[PDB]
Amino acid sequence: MTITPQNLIALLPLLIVGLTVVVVMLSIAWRRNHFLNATLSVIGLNAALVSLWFVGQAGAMDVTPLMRVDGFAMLYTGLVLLASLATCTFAYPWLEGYNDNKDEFYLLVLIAALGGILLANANHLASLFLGIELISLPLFGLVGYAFRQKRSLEASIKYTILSAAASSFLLFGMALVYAQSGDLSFVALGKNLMLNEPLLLAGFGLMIVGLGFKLSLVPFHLWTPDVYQGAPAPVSTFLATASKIAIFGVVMRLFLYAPVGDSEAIRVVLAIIAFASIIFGNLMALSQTNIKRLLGYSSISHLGYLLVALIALQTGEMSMEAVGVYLAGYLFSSLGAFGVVSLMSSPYRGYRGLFWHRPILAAVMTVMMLSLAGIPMTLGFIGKFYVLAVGVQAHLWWLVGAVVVGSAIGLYYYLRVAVSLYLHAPPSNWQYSAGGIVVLISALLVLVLGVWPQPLISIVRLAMPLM
Amino acid sequence: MIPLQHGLILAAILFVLGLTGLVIRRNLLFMLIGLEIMINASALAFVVAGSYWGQTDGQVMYILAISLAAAEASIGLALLLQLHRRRQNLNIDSVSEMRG
Amino acid sequence: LLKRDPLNSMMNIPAVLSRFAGKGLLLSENGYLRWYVASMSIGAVVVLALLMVL
Amino acid sequence: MLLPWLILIPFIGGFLCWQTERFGVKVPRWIALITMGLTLALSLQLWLQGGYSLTQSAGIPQWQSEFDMPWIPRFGISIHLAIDGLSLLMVVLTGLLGVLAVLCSWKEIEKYQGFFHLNLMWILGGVIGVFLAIDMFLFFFFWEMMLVPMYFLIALWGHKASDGKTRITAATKFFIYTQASGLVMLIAILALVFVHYNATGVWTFNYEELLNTPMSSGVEYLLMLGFFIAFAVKMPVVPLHGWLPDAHSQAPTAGSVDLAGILLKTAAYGLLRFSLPLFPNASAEFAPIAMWLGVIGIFYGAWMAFAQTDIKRLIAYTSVSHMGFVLIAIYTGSQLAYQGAVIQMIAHGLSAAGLFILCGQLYERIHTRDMRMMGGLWSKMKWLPALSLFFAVATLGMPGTGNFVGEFMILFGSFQVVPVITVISTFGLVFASVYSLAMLHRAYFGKAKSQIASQELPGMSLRELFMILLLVVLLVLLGFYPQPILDTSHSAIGNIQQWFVNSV
Ligand SMILES: CCCCCCCCCCCCCCCCCC(=O)OC[C@H](COP(=O)(O)OCCN)OC(=O)CCCCCCCCCCCCCCCCC
Repeated sequence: MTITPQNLIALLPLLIVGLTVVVVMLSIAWRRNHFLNATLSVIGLNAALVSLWFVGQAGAMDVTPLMRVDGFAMLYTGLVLLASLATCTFAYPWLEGYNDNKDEFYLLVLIAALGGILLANANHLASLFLGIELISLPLFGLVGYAFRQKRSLEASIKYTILSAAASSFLLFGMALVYAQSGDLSFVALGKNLMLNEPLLLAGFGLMIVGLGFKLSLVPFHLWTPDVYQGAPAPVSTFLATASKIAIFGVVMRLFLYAPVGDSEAIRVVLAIIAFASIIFGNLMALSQTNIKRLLGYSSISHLGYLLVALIALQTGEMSMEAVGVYLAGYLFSSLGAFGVVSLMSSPYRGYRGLFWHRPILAAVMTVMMLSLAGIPMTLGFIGKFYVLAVGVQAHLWWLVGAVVVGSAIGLYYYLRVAVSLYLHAPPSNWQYSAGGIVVLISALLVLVLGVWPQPLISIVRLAMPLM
Repeated sequence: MIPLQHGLILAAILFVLGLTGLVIRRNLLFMLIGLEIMINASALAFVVAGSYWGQTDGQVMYILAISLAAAEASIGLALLLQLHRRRQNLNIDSVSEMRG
Repeated sequence: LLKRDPLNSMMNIPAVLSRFAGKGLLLSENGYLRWYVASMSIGAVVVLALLMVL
Repeated sequence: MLLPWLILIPFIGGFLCWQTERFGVKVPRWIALITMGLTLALSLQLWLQGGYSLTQSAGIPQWQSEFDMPWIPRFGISIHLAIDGLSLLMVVLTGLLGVLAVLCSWKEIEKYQGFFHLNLMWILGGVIGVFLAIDMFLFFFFWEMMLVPMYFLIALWGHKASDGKTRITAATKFFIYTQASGLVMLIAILALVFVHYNATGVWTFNYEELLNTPMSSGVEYLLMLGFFIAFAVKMPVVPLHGWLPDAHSQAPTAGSVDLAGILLKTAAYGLLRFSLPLFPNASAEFAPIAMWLGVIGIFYGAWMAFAQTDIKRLIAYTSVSHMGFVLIAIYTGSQLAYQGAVIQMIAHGLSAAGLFILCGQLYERIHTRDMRMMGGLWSKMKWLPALSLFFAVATLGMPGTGNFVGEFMILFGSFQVVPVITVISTFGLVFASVYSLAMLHRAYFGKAKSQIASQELPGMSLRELFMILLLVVLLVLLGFYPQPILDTSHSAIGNIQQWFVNSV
């Protein structure tokens, strides 16, 4: 099998992001200009976003032994491209205060977006591993971007060591799986099988360890508040949105296309991990005074909810659209919240009563805090409703009980932050205005698709892969 | 003629020895050395898996594994040089100011 | 005897349980990297054992 | 077709109060009065146009006016509104109490009154939508979207004498209780929808389609249990009642949030509309547990209300006891008990509205709410002690007020069904008289126990006196002539009772 021009037509976002990586590299090497390389990165990401239309006009095809492109890959590519664009938009006013070079940030963001796109298009074990590492390594760079600051260096060292250990775990499980089956494709895991054999189960368990590190799942979740607090706020935005979206998309692709998802033991241990993730992530954010650690535990809880939606994929046919809707709502809410945090942290030097000096940012922050709690008139409620419907349909009662309990605890701390925005405390540049517009459209999209969610349902259901 | 189980057991032994050196050692350089040991052990398991089935996929996965190993070693070495420059010691347990 | 609203405290018991459990779980986030790697290894052993027993 | 507008014009009015706030501080109160007057006018127009007095019972469903619009066609979800006699009565009561809540906060010249009024009519539109909507997802959406402005009003605009931490704690307790109960109600709704899909094969969230759903015993019991847990937190039913006195005490000192927010009990309407017809057999099996919970609620609320040193907390526990009476009324399967329940909810809303307004004005006069710091206040004000005496007389079940009519028809139907629960509830009425006398004697009679009660206090103005006298006249007319109210709700109550007792 060889590469046809239609394959490169379907390969448009990957080629565009690689080309703009090379172009940003050459422009940085020509002259250190922050605005020019920032505009080049935004132009390349938007070019990939509008080349998604030509990818959709092409069709669904298995472009490589590695890649497969369909509506699934299109939707997750669009999500990670939106996350990368918002990361650049929030990063530029933060980078205006950086005394050191400000040009490698957009290069690393573009390379991580390339890794996310390759994770969205992955249909092979090698593609899955390469996409995980291509997400992780620019995140090593971006988390420790302000290495003069102590906490950024702490988070960089912790993330690098822990993610190298998780990559080693995942690669060893991959090697055990390949020793069992003999093919690394996503559709030939256990085709020779008596679906339960200890070597394949152990390999899938080690890949579960690696992916659960990458998805902040209990008990591989201890890095999340530390890395989220230490990293810069646009880096926290990217790590909360794009990494989670891409890794969970490739996790669902692996657990849908493989026959190993029908095994009861993996479903049982995933239910245990989802229960522990929801309860632990919600309970750990009760007494959190810092917004970044609170949002890290929030990410743990929301990935637990996504796990609950993923467990019932083999029984019901509506789990995938539930995960898509929840991930769209979670992306928008995390973008709004971390964008308010980034705009309050910009420019880089080195939230109580926010309404009395910055009222629009307080409005966006309290809307996103309502959205993350699963409260109606917001998109997070639509996602939680989808997760609960999927759990009820396949009769997972422990999981939906955990969802209700965790939603109550999240209600407590999210609404505490929301009222603290309106208590009594004791910029001037169009890039900051662009960030404010981005978080405002995020809040407006959350409210509108909470009131009227049906167009998002139509777009998500039209993103239908090969059943 | 050579059992696959013995090669996988060898790779598992090297992996758990690398993790032992990762956990019990406090200097950051030995954590990076242990990380190199685990990534070489996973690559070794991939080569045994590819040699059992007679395919080049294990060797290609080994190539990707050691490309990742080299890139992560360079990144961790730069981060360790930063830690030694701004702290003047390689104690990894003093990196604990972020808690709770 | 009832002016303290005993049923209100009976239903406020799980709030106290949630607070105690959250404060207990927050002690695991001590900020040490070697503990994080050890906890990852512990979780790997736990999930592998749960996969072997079923 | 007027029902979408009946829900919408509070929301448009609240948006106009927010927008026209820049025109002046004294502008949004007038806008709120105009839009609640219009909402009450359309509710009265539906009352005069529906012809509820000469309506028979054609079986469930039987709606006087309905509206359909597709909302989420993937799940078969529609903005589906329907009005009959019971829904119309609660909508008219909602408009009346919203007008009273807007009039009760007329003396605020604060800087941010526009958002206060916006949240107030958001609450009012949410509770109107709860009464009107029969689609399960839309009913749940109104049920939980009226919750956020309640939280924000209690937390930010609440009792100024208390600290911010106490108001935040009370608001968060109320929100956690009500939204967790909403979530388990959503679990019950989703499981009912999936059972209906497995039986038939069509995505229906409609109330009329879910009635013809075959369920085994045990599953229907759990769905009924989730519905009852939601309607037991929102009633309140003990021990799921701790949010109510905390939310009432840390409510805004004007008293508008109590009238608009909590004094219309959507839980008993939800039991009559949804818990009883959708789960007849499960509710018939649950009737002893619910009725004994009502008994415990009546006596527990009386024992609290005697032992509170705070008057607002006392009235909250009066609400607990009266809704325990209503809970006993719901699970009897009797025409007379259901009609008495409807009369009791309306009369309790009016009487507790009068009590809360008079308590708020008393706090405005004397700057304290502790009942140990006041006494002998009959000779200190002009109108307030006599009107509070009338409303405390009304709340103990006195003839000439609608509370006696509602409670006695409840007890007549209950004694037709179960005698022991009836006699224990009548002794609960004795306890109710006991706490009403205790509140009256510790509030307005005796000698002055402090210096603020030892001086002559200013009298009430014309607007508050007019609204209190309107409440007094309405309670007297309900007590002496409840026949139009009984004839208005005779068809829907008959349909619900026939569906409840004909399927068992
Ligand atoms: C009929 C029973 C069976 C069915 C139940 C269905 C569920 C709905 C009905 C029950 C709801 C119970 C809610 C209980 C908590 C209410 C809120 C509360 O009490 O908050 C207190 C406190 C916040 O107040 P504050 O003083 O500011 O905080 C302390 C400072 N650190 O709060 C905190 O500090 C932390 C609050 C965390 C969130 C609340 C706790 C939720 C735990 C899960 C409960 C699920 C239901 C369990 C079964 C019922 C109870 C036995």
